[PDB]
Amino acid sequence: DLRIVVVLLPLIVAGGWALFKIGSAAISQAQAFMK
Amino acid sequence: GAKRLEIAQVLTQNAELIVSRAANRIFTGGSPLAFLERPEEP
Amino acid sequence: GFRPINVSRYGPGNMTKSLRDLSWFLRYTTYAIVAGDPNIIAVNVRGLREIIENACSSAATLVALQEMRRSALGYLQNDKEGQEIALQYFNVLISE
Amino acid sequence: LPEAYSIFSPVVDILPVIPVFFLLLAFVWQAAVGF
Amino acid sequence: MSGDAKLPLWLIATVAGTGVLVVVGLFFYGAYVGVGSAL
Amino acid sequence: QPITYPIFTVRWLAVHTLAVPTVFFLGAIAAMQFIQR
Amino acid sequence: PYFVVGVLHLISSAVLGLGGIYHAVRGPEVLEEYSSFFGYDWKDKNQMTNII
Amino acid sequence: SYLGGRDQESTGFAWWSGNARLINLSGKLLGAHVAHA
Amino acid sequence: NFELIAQLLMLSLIVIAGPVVIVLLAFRGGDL
Amino acid sequence: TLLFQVLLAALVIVSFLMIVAVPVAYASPQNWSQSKPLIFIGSGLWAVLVILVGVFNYLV
Ligand code: CLA
Ligand code: CLA
Ligand code: CLA
Ligand code: CLA
Ligand code: HEM
Ligand SMILES: CC1=C(/C=C/C(C)=C/C=C/C(C)=C/C=C/C=C(C)/C=C/C=C(C)/C=C/C2=C(C)CCCC2(C)C)C(C)(C)CCC1
Ligand SMILES: CC1=C(/C=C/C(C)=C\C=C/C(C)=C/C=C/C=C(C)/C=C/C=C(C)/C=C/C2=C(C)CCCC2(C)C)C(C)(C)CCC1
Ligand SMILES: [Ca+2]
Repeated sequence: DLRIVVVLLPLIVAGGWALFKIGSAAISQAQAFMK
Repeated sequence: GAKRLEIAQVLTQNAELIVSRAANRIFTGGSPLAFLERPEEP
Repeated sequence: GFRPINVSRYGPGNMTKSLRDLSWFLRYTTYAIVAGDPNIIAVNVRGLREIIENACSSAATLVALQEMRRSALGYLQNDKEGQEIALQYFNVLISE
Repeated sequence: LPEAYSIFSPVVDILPVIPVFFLLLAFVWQAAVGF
Repeated sequence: MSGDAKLPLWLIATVAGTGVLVVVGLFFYGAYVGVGSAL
Repeated sequence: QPITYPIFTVRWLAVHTLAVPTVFFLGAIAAMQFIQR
Repeated sequence: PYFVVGVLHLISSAVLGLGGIYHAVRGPEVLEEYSSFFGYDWKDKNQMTNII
Repeated sequence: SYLGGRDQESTGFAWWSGNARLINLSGKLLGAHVAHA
Repeated sequence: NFELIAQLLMLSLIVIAGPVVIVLLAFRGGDL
Repeated sequence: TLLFQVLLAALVIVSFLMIVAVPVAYASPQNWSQSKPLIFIGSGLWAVLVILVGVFNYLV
């Protein structure tokens, strides 16, 4: 089952770019509604 | 004032060209620079 | 919202007042440079735009006078000293 | 298809399709300004 | 480059419109080669 | 003066659903098309 | 002869392409107002028969 | 007085019906057909 | 296929050769 | 006939230069006087080079 590994490697660099580039504003939006 | 005359002594002979630079961006269908009525000499 | 106007829609008797003003905008600029004071530019321009608001375009005058200024200071690239004088004086003509 | 011109057989193959591109260009211009 | 934060909408309507128009153009090319071609 | 809008909402999840499985399937279609019998 | 008849249409589109960009952009907007020839009004019917 | 140009509101025509700014303009109608021919 | 690649390249150059006449007018200030 | 590469290869890159530079010159009031001539040296190069591929068609 090595072939499932290479197909989710663009799936994890999809969210891996979502960490570094916006997510400073996301935790401030997770700071919203006092919870 | 010797410098201030030299600014006018560059602009007076270049004023006939500088309207053809100016009017060619706001006018399209005609050579507006030759559509002028310049004051004649004699 | 500016478009350049065509001469055929404008009129030859309507534009012969127009094109002599373009020489007249710099003829008084050359008058004010040797006069040493920009008062004559800054007094014959106040409310000229609201005179010619019906006939001429107000947006076409700003873009014409700006590139009249920019092409005139391109002629003063050699002296390096009077170019900042006329940049002060043409900016009176734009801002008034 | 002439022997001398030849090599072009890439470039003159596409030359009908450019009048379709003349219509869509107009849409781009309209998108630009005035709409 | 920020007067507004990016180049405007008609520039991105083109290349993401051409990016649509190449993929549906890729589909009609694939009716003629490949497994469904009968060639 | 200014207005701040929130980034994530219900519609951020409404538009990503049927777009994350769209361009992942667009890619699948292209891949399927290149390959042959 | 089949090749030269299309290049004589391919080169004849470029000089027919210069007119449709000069007369649409740089040229005059008031076609009529000129040397009393073209333009028209669509209602001076003696002029509109001369185009046909 | 006029000489508005090619907008929505000087001629009453929109971005579609995208010639009828050139019904009365004689010169640019010639540039329509010569670019078309 | 080199010929096919060249043909595709020719098609490429020429498609966005269209709108680069539009953006160069829309950023130098030419009246569109 | 090896000249028939480089003549018409120069034509296809100078006529690609005319699909783009002609609406720029036509497009602006600002550069029209400066650019007006540049079409007569522009198209005048393109005219005699289409004439020169004409005589070199028959010669090879
Ligand atoms: C006998 C020849 C003939 C005639 C009478 C016409 C007539 C027309 N053409 Mg056309 N054309 C022709 C040959 C012809 N064409 C050829 C050989 C080519 C090269 C392939 C073109 C390329 C061409 C382009 C690129 C464009 C036209 C457009 C137009 C329309 C002009 C004005 C307009 O905006 O209408 C308004 C028209 C409508 C609101 C809808 C009309 C829908 C018609 C009935 C469908 C067919 C259009 C046209 C006849 C064929 C174009 C095919 C394709 C390139 C799009 C009009 C319908 C313009 C147009 O409007 O495109 C649709 C346009 O952009 N033509
Ligand atoms: C439907 C076509 C058509 C029509 C009706 C017009 C009409 C006009 N053009 Mg024009 N033009 C056209 C196509 C057309 N143009 C094309 C395709 C181009 C690009 C080459 C131009 C480039 C052009 C320029 C650059 C100018 C005009 C100008 C003018 C105006 C004055 C005419 C004049 O005094 O010329 C004088 C006429 C002659 C000296 C006679 C020459 C006749 C030709 C060259 C001989 C060949 C005729 C030919 C054999 C007939 C059969 C054609 C066949 C090959 C299909 C007039 C309104 C002028 C203008 O707008 O005013 C400022 C102007 O300066 N035109
Ligand atoms: C010789 C042909 C001819 C000419 C010169 C004109 C001229 C004109 N028409 Mg017109 N028209 C014609 C034939 C013609 N008509 C025919 C035959 C139809 C029926 C289909 C129409 C339907 C039509 C509509 C629907 C209306 C006009 C209007 C107008 C005026 C404005 C044009 C405009 O803004 O374009 C508008 C152009 C568009 C919106 C672009 C639409 C492009 C269509 C959708 C393309 C069609 C598909 C095409 C083949 C592409 C296929 C690509 C392929 C890959 C799928 C103008 C006077 C308007 C009017 O009354 O003003 C006075 C009006 O509202 N036209
Ligand atoms: C056969 C297709 C055809 C043709 C010839 C025209 C022609 C014209 N339209 Mg038009 N139109 C069309 C289809 C067409 N249209 C369609 C399908 C629509 C619906 C989307 C419209 C919608 C439309 C509107 C709403 C308006 C026009 C206007 C105009 C006129 C002036 C354009 C202008 O001022 O902008 C100038 C544009 C530019 C400077 C942008 C640069 C684009 C360049 C010039 C294109 C050509 C580049 C070319 C590839 C280079 C050729 C190579 C060379 C060697 C020959 C012009 C005659 C306008 C008008 O009435 O004029 C006042 C107007 O208001 N049209
Ligand atoms: C898993 C992959 C994806 C990631 C990581 C992602 C990331 C994001 C982010 C971070 C935003 C918020 C924008 C911002 O505030 O900066 C957003 C919104 C958006 N995304 Fe994506 N996206 C993905 C998939 C897609 C796809 C496939 C599309 C369709 C082409 C798409 C279209 C949009 C749209 C239209 C918005 C705006 C919606 C809204 O905010 O209301 N996204 N995406
Ligand atoms: C490439 C080549 C060749 C060729 C060469 C040549 C020789 C070319 C030429 C071409 C040409 C030589 C073209 C031309 C064209 C022209 C035209 C097409 C014209 C038109 C005209 C018009 C359109 C007009 C109009 C008008 C006016 C403007 C005025 C009056 C009115 C009228 C309307 C008439 C050959 C085959 C050898 C071979 C291969 C190579
Ligand atoms: C002869 C010849 C030539 C020339 C050519 C030409 C003629 C060019 C031009 C071209 C052109 C002129 C092109 C155009 C294009 C266009 C485009 C590319 C557009 C568009 C696209 C799209 C995709 C669209 C989209 C859309 C829609 C659909 C609608 C709405 C809006 C939007 C944007 C969204 C050369 C020398 C080079 C080569 C050789 C041959
Ligand atoms: Ca070819």
